[PDB]
Amino acid sequence: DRELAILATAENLLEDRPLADISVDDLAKGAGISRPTFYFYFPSKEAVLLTLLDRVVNQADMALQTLAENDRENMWRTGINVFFETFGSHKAVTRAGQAARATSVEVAELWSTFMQKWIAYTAAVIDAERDRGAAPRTLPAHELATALNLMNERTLFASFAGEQPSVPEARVLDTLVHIWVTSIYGE
Amino acid sequence: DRELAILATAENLLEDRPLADISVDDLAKGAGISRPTFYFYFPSKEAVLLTLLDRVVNQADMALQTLAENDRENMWRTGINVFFETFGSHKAVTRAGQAARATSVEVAELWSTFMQKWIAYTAAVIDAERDRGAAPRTLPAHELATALNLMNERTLFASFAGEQPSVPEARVLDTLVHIWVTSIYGE
Ligand SMILES: CCOC(=O)Cc1nc(-c2ccc(C(=O)NCCC(F)(F)F)cc2)cs1
Ligand SMILES: CCOC(=O)Cc1nc(-c2ccc(C(=O)NCCC(F)(F)F)cc2)cs1
Repeated sequence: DRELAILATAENLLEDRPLADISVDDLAKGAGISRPTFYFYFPSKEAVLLTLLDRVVNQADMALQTLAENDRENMWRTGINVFFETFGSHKAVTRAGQAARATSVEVAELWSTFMQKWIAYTAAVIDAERDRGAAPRTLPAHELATALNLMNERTLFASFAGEQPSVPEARVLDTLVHIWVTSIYGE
Repeated sequence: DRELAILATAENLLEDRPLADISVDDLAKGAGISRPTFYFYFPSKEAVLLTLLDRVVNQADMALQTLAENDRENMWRTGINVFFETFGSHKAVTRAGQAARATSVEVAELWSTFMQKWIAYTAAVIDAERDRGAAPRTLPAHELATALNLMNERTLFASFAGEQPSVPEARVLDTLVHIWVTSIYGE
């Protein structure tokens, strides 16, 4: 209600400046409520960022669940694309959420929990490919999955933030798919 | 002289706690000098971290230069190992240096400059392998190099910091070598 207005305001202002340059007053005004009324919905502007991150992460996670319930290069591209499209459609929340991992235990634990879930799912699919005889038994599945997932995190987020260096955003999906498919099917 | 004593003290204390919990007084005492005498060597404790990072980065860079001046899987392992051994022998400087990228323009620009140099060198070697007919013309060399270099940054540093998730430090070199060799030589 007013909660959604606070979240939308925060996402809107995060496109213009860091969380340190947004005050509870900024969020309050944007949602058409007083400052004390803000504190009824959220204990802090940091709790607003945590909720936004939690929604984007859960949106990615549900999209990956949807794929899982329904050629091999395209299978991997469709999974990587969940993360490219989801985080890529919420760049300001991605950037601020990643920056808050340094200062918020709750942001670090949220990120850590979902990365563990996505790595376990990556490993399970590599194992299924190995059991069906399509992928060779090279590295331990979970170790290969961990490095591929951490590559995606750093490479996607560097591209979205226009970092130097970074893969251009128009080339990053193809770049990651090549490295996943060659490292999973290669010996 | 006293400069080396300040640097050693800072590296020693960074193993115990973050830069925010080290004062110019801590560094001063460790080097056997007063606080005003500290300010003769360094403008700030942040300048001390920048100098430590600059030495570790230059040590990696010179070790890679040494390899470059002198089987293909082992060639790649020896290059990746420069970064594993160099940053892995200076874990506290690695952790604090990476954290300071968020708050120091000079740390961000140092990191960015050397990453660009290592990516350009990675691309040049992939191109040489393609020109000699050993590697296939798949992705653009510089884009493949960028993603592999960013994978190494995130995966090495997560392993060194014992992050959850992370590849165990005893498995990370083999993990990265597999992903480099399969993605560079694979189609
Ligand atoms: C039978 C269906 O199989 C598939 O759909 C293919 C599959 N893809 C994944 C997958 C998991 C994580 C990431 C990723 O990018 N992690 C990093 C996330 C982050 F946000 F950090 F970038 C990319 C892909 C698992 S299985
Ligand atoms: C003829 C000689 O060829 C060789 O020696 C093999 C070669 N290896 C590299 C190489 C460059 C960067 C990194 C790396 O890990 N970057 C990331 C650095 C960071 F610190 F971020 F981890 C790893 C390997 C270039 S060419």
